[PDB]
Amino acid sequence: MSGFSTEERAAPFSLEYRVFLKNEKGQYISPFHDIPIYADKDVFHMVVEVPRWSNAKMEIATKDPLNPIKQDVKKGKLRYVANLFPYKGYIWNYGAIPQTWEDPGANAAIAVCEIGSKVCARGEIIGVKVLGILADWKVIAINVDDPDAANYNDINDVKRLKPGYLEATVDWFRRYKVPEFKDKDFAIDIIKSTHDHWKALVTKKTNGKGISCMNTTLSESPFKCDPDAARAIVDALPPPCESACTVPTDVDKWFHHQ
Repeated sequence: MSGFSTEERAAPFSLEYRVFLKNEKGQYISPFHDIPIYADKDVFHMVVEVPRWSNAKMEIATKDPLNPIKQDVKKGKLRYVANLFPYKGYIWNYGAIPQTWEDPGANAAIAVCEIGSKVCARGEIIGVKVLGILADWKVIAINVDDPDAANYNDINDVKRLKPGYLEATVDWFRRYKVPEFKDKDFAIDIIKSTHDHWKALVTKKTNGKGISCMNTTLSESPFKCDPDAARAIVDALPPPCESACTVPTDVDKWFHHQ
């Protein structure tokens, strides 16, 4: 049902690896700017950057042309989040709501923790029902196609039907760099504000702070570029490669809290 797909260049977990998005006509688009914020009435789009229980720290490249998903790097080394006991990797499908900007502000699209049972793929586009927000801002949402989605309509339903998950969400974000929740309407207000900031970004009303705003579908954006011309950004990179690189065994360490 998603009218989107990915084009993966170079092997996963290499320095060259990039994940580009494509619309239903096979045109390369930016997941940051070209995917509409809404998938349908009361349903937001979510770009999945990291599947639940994975470790590779991948995210929309805010400064690169067409903003592909790529892995974070510090000091020439590819980055992976730690396993914080008792968790394995990211405890939720994690990603961003497109066409939002936390104007500096984290200088990126607003982040979403998506709590449903399906493990989504990197670069998968889904629809989510917003349930709340943790304060930078972490939206709490559920895949609208979850078999149980109708039971979740505000933040207290998470407490009711997924006990412990909110406390673990806070615990994870708290311990994360060591090597409270507002409700649906509040969350939607915050999201709509970040969408307005994004509008100012892509119409060049405000300084972009190095964000790459090139897009291929926004007719009212001066950054819109010709789709065929923009295909060269992807075609110039190494071709898709099926064999992923090995993850360093170091990544499997559990970190315990004293």
